Amino acid sequence: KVFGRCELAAAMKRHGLDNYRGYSLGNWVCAAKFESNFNTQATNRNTDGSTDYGILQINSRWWCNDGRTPGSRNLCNIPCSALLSSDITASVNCAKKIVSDGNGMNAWVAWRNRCKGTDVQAWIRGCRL
Repeated sequence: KVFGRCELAAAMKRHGLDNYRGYSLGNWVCAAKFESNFNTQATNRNTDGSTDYGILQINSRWWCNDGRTPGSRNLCNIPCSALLSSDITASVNCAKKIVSDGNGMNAWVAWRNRCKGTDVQAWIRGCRL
């Protein structure tokens, strides 16, 4: 599924991401925008054996298990295929874990480079929330 901007904001808000660990909703929408372009089926297969999965491009070394990545920790305790669903619940819960483990949103390279220090509120502006 390729989400719309306001549709993803609403779904992320229903999941409690607005101000989760001090990160406003716009930060989360912005991260998904430049990680996956709102595409729940996005994958990025890396040369190190790992793969980035889903709308927030969560990496398979630490966070999810795909059975083909060295050093697998599966800290979200899910198969990576769960991050490729049309519903974002599994990705949201794992993203919460990533931030909950003390990383912050800097863990997403797209957020650090394209959302950090920008008007992230623009990504939810005008939406029915």
